[PDB]
Amino acid sequence: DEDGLISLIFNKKESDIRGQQQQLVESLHKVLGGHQTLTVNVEGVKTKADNQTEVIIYVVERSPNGTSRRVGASALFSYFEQAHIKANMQSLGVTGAMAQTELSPVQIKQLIQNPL
Amino acid sequence: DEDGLISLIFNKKESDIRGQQQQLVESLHKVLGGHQTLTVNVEGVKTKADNQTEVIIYVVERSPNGTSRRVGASALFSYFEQAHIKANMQSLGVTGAMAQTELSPVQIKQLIQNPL
Amino acid sequence: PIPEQIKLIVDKWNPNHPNCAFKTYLYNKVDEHTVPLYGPGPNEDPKEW
Repeated sequence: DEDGLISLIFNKKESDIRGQQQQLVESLHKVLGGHQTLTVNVEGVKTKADNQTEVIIYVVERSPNGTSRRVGASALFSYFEQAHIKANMQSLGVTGAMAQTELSPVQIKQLIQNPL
Repeated sequence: DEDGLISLIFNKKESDIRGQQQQLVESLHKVLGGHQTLTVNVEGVKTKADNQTEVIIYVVERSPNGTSRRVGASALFSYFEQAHIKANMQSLGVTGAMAQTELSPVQIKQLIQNPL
Repeated sequence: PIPEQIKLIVDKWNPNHPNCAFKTYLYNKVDEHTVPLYGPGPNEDPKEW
């Protein structure tokens, strides 16, 4: 979870993603609020189909004391799945998202008991 | 932080503080610039030693639309710790000051990265 | 090797932290969640920290 990796599927061709990567990364930064304490990093880009591309990201957050660390994957996924944020993501061409952290049974039970 | 409370230590006896409270409050108002949009309020006065008294204050600020609210404690402390203002405060007998807000780690990190 | 020892001694007796030789760390207690703050400053080696 500490590695903070979120996989995103885009309904865009790989060449289009790479061709405008600066813009894509900044738009993701804007979705996060645009503060200078958050930085979006691209871990990888992979074609999945003619017009489907997976983009793996993480977000580095800086503390008031200058320390930096990655936003945990579960925390970042939780933000992106919020209805308002998901809608903004869909406007960028995102059609899905996944975190790598395998949740514990108690975490899963909590999510089922409180799906919202 | 919204309660805006700043504790001040004075090198004066409690009887002297209370005896001239009107004057003390107005001098603090002057240190703040003296405008009619700011009002200094005394929350409490407590003896700490023979010639040491703690005076807890807050400042109410009024907006152009007639709305009033307390100046946040961090904001007020930041003003009073500025070198010019601190010197003026020391001339009134202030020998220390404290805010009650427990800063976040990111706030603390920011203060350490930019101590000025 | 004379003007090196001198400079090193001048460096030892100093707050500039070029191997200050008066380097000790004291642990100040701070309740969470303020641990993420602090956050050293000018001449702190992350090694020592």
